Amino acid sequence: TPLLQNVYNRESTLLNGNWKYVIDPYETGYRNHRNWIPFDQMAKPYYTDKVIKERWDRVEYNFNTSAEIKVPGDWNSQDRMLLYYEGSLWYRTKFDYTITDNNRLFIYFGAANYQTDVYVNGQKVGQHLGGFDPFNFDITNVVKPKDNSLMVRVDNRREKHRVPNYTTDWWNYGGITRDVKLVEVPSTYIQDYAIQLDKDNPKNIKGYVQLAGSSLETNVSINIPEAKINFSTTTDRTGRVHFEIPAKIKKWYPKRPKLYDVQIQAGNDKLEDQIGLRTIETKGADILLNGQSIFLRGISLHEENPIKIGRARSIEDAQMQMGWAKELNCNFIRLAHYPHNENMPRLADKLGLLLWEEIPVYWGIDYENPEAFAQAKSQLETMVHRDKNRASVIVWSVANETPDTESRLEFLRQLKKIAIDIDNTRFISAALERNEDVVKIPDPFAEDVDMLACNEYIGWYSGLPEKCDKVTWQLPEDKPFFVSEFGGGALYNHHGDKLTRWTEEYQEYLYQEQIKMLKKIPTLRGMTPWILVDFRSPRRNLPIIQDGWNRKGLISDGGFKKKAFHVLKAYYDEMEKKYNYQIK
Amino acid sequence: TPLLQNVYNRESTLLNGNWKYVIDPYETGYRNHRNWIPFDQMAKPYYTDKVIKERWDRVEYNFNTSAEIKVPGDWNSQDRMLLYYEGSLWYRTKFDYTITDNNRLFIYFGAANYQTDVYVNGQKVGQHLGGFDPFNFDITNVVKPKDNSLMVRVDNRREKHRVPNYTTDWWNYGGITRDVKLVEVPSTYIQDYAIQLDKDNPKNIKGYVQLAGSSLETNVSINIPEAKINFSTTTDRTGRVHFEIPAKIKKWYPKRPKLYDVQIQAGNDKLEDQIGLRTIETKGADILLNGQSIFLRGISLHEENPIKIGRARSIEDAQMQMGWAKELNCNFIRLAHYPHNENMPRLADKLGLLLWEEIPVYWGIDYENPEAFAQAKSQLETMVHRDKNRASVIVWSVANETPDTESRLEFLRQLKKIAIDIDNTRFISAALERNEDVVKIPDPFAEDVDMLACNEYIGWYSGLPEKCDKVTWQLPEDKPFFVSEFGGGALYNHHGDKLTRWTEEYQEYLYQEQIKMLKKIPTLRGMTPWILVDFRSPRRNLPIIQDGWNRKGLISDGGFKKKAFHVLKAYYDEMEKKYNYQIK
Ligand SMILES: O=C(O)[C@H]1O[C@@H](O)[C@H](O)[C@@H](O)[C@H]1O
Ligand SMILES: O=C(O)[C@H]1O[C@@H](O)[C@H](O)[C@@H](O)[C@H]1O
Ligand SMILES: [Cl-]
Ligand SMILES: [Cl-]
Repeated sequence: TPLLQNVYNRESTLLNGNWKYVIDPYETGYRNHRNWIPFDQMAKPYYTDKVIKERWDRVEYNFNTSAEIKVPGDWNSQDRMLLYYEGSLWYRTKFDYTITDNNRLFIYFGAANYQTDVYVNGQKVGQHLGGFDPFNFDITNVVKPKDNSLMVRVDNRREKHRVPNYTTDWWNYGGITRDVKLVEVPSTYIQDYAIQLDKDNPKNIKGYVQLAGSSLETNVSINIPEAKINFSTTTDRTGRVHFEIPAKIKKWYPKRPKLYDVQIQAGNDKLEDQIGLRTIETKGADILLNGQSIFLRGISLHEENPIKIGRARSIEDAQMQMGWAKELNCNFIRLAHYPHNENMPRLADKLGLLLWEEIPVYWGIDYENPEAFAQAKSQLETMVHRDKNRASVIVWSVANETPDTESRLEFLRQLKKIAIDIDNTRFISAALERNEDVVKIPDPFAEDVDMLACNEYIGWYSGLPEKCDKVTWQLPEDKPFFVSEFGGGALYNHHGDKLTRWTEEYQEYLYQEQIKMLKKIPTLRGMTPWILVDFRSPRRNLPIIQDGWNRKGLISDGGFKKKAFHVLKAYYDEMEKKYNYQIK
Repeated sequence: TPLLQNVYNRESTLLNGNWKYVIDPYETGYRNHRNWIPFDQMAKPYYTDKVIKERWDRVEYNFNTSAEIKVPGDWNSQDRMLLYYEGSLWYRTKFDYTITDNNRLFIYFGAANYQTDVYVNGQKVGQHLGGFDPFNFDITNVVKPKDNSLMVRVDNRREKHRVPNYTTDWWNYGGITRDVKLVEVPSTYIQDYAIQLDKDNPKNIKGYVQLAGSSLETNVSINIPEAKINFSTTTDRTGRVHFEIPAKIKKWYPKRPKLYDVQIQAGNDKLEDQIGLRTIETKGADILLNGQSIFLRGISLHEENPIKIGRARSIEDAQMQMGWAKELNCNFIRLAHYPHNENMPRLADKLGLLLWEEIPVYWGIDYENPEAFAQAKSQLETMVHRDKNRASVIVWSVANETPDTESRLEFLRQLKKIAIDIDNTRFISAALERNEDVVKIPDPFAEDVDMLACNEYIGWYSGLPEKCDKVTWQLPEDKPFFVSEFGGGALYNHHGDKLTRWTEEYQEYLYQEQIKMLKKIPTLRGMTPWILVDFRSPRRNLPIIQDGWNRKGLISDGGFKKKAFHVLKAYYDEMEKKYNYQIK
């Protein structure tokens, strides 16, 4: 079912709360135990949610008497038992709901990692693959006024074909990780819409409205009152209409993040949105936001709440993380290795932070495998579609650290085309790697990126920090350069000499030398050092230092600033001063 | 590396204790994170057991500072965090050993589930696939006098090609589940031997001795002093010699379990064994022990200590389980779906219990895959080799509840042949299923088995207990019949009506009706009901009743007898009087 645009501003019934759950490692409730075939495909299935009729009946499950779990949130941080659980878990709740007239009822999931199978009243309504991207199912025909069984199975088992697959550098947080809600919409409804400036013609707002449901030929209006902008017309059999409409509109900037109130209407459906308007482009080496030359003073960030040691999901998380970005004097954030919860780009639109958004194409994805390609494709489609009206987002990242194979090159070129054909307003990137005295990027996919993005750990994985000053970068003169990652591990309040690895002083030294090395590159235009805050990864098993944390944060797991924070902040204060500009 | 016979009686240095450990879900320590290839085949590898030399070096592990774990034991029962852990884990210890003269040093593992990779001083010494069968590696050339690093990786992740694979009805207990020890033997050592009554002429003892090492041509003696036997011979260049010694010998019977002290001696190597001498055979429908017709008053049993909720492993565990089998008036135990620890058959030798021993070819094994075959084969070979000198053991079981396909049938027939070529002296069987008024066993593999064993759950999975009496079994008049499983679930001290499922009264009633059904079958010569004591299974998810336990125990998880126990015992008291034999 296509993603409903801007469910963020529709009226919802949250299903959040305490649900029933069963841990099911051998998939006893999903699969025939003898032939491994899902029950879906042919009492026993846990999704029928039966109880006994008579005292001599046998049912080896009972959601009514099962343990409870909080929704939303990762299961891992909810019990020591679930910390390392990689596998399948049944969530069950009940709700009453009477649909008005001939409206449609959707269930909308902000995210759930990794495979989700959803059942209403013992009837399958949908499946989703991808751990971080939203999804919704029309459940209209399968509900009843009282006592609805809602069964959602989430499976986070690592599998060859999944994106990501066997290893990443972050914790496998399983379960329903973001809000779950019912959404009631008219028999015909606004399904999708793009309302952004034309990259070929910034005088015009260019986009479309896509209707869905019972009768798709109806009247559609887009109203931007404060701009005196109006468009209205008829839809045809397709429910789709394109428009190129001109806009005295005040443009969106970090320092001045103007959001226009927008009204989207079709038949009986009314929908309000907050949309900022701006152009992002390349002019040789320069990055131009609305014709003005900018520098991206950025930081990398995982979707994690380190005080909770679990998945971030809320507007409160979004405020705390962005308040830290602002103490660091950032105008930009590189978000995780996956789509974060929609509060991030929504709050970034309001506060004036530019964004980079990424799908988990990470390391050894099975590039030759149609199935893997299909999962990477639906995650990117879902991500670009969700956020294509967000002024804050200026980069879609398609891959991070991928092998230089023919298999791989075609995969990334195909993903580029999928992103471009939905949205052509933003930069297409991929976080790449270098090649070694002097540093080149011969990556053929570097021809295909609007902003040349590289990861590099010269002070940390390759040589000690004195190597940074010895190094000369060799780069195309006609394209912005961007460092999508550099940094170093340090345990907060572990102090010593600057050559003692894992001390704050070593990380401080590394950032100093790293900033001196990058300041020599004339085409440098931004960086998202790794990372703003320590985050969980099961690849980081040094006792006392790591204990399952990646320690490359500028901020500790407790929320305490390390010495390196002040090195980067001071450089960013300097870059703010240099690229300081006057708004029209 | 061939299994050392009768290490049970050889002098060993136990490596049991507290070991260092790291949980490693993404196999960070074992495989390259980019291409997934094991470091083994090409600092990073956890098995190099490195520490930093200077303070600027980087090593993202340190076993010296890592958390500690009890060896032996399953990991799941040692911490709530490990209960559902399915994956790889690193165990690490250190040891000093001076080998005397030109002797060899073996490390011996009673079991580790599922895949063990073993390293000494950063050198790979061996791999083992199979979760319940012992294995030993020659480490002579790789140890030093002091401060040896011993690194033991164990992975219990469920995989398609493994035996067992995706699901069973018992808990995936990972780790070093039995004693680990060092066994020093001379440069020429007794590797293997068989010593059993000649089935075809019980006046004689038949067998072979297999020597291994530097000089294979030497004197070999076998003394059985009490029996007046002082056999002596020489070996050829192969070290393998066959023999036919007359017997004066008091034969082994459950009611009189006579074991002989045996000394096997070759060059400087000397081994004591305790061996019982008996014949087991079939005459049409009759089971003949030393030519006396017997009945197998049995119970099924998993290798689990219910008080610990963890894996059974010790002589103390054996004493408890078999104490309970003796209270039930058993002369027979069906051991689980895997080889139990070697204390079971050795104590079964001492106390006079006969035993069925099994490999986990169980449900949907990948019967077309040669890898899966190889892994079933190596477990079968190991089991038969370990226990072929135990009088208690009379059945090798090759399968439990496997699908009637052509691949499975060839798979089981190959297994039977492999078993026969090592040991032809015991019954070959498998747990088969009925077909349904009248009950037949059309399984083509029924023709291949010395004892026809059927699992059936008529009063429980198929019908209510009243069905037992309505049903008529049609079986060969030719071959002894065996009920390898029947039973029902019941929560200890949950009481009510005999038609209230999960009560003790329902179980009592099912046992009464089931016993009345089987007493009618003239070819019936034994049964091992499912099961002696409640055991853990993640397939059993019924809150209040199950809570992760299979509840078909005749004994509760706390060790309390349910009513159904007193029914089987009274039936076994009857069968004891009806099959009364006088030993000559
Ligand atoms: O080395 C590092 O610290 C980082 O490199 C990145 O590519 C990866 O996304 C991170 O999660 C982390 O592994
Ligand atoms: O249904 C039952 O109780 C039993 O069936 C057996 O074949 C299986 O091996 C047992 O572990 C148990 O599941
Ligand atoms: Cl780190
Ligand atoms: Cl049960």
